[PDB]
Amino acid sequence: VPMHPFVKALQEHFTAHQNPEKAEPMARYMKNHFLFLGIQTPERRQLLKDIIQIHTLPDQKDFQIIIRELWDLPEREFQAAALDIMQKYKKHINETHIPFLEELIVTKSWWDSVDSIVPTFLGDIFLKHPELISAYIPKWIASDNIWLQRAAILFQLKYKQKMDEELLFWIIGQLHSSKEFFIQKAIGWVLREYAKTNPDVVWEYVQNNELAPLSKREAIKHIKQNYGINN
DNA sequence: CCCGAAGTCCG
DNA sequence: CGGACTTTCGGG
Ligand SMILES: Cc1cnc(N)c2[nH]cnc12
Repeated sequence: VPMHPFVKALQEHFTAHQNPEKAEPMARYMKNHFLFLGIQTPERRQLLKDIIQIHTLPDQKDFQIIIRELWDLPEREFQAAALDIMQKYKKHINETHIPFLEELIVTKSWWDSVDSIVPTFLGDIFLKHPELISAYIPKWIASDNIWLQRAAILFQLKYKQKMDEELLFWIIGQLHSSKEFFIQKAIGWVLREYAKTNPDVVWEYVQNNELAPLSKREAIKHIKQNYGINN
């Protein structure tokens, strides 16, 4: 069974505009975990738009198939394009897609893909179906996979006043001893971001609970101005 | 335009 | 460690 014609077309069109000179520093930026064609986002989005204009967006029955096929291609631009395409099918994504999204998180994993899946797609799903959080978050925290652990931390990133504070701090407490940069930094990020909504609670949390130095520093990057730095 | 959100380099 | 500074992306 051949690849979907939409994916074959995208592959051909992206490859025709590859830039090996840019691809080298792009690959180094991602610590050489991926091959790159060398196409940056504004052009990549236009090339995708070209293929949609010519071929039309594939029927929804093929949505997951298209995403997986792009996920399996070597160059990182194809996963970036897959995420652009998933945004176009956004109105069709629901709680039944959580395992599909899990699998994307733990394949071809790095911060660029995981941070584009978690606070947006998963965040939206768990906002609508909070009763399902406990069907996934404990497993993710207990996982060997740091990207699932990061997912547990960041799915609430954009919740603002809908933040479940008790949940947030419980998750952070479970992971606060991790020596993994991407976990320490995610804790810092979600605290920094939530501090834009409720700075008092974040300040109290970081002053009174154990965190990695990186996590605490990133959490209070802005709000330390509001409280001051004691002698 | 602006600002806020990985990377290298250097005490 | 944490500050100084980098490019790229998203959004106001
Ligand atoms: C994630 C992130 C944070 N700060 C910056 N200055 C960045 N530049 C590119 N990505 C960045």
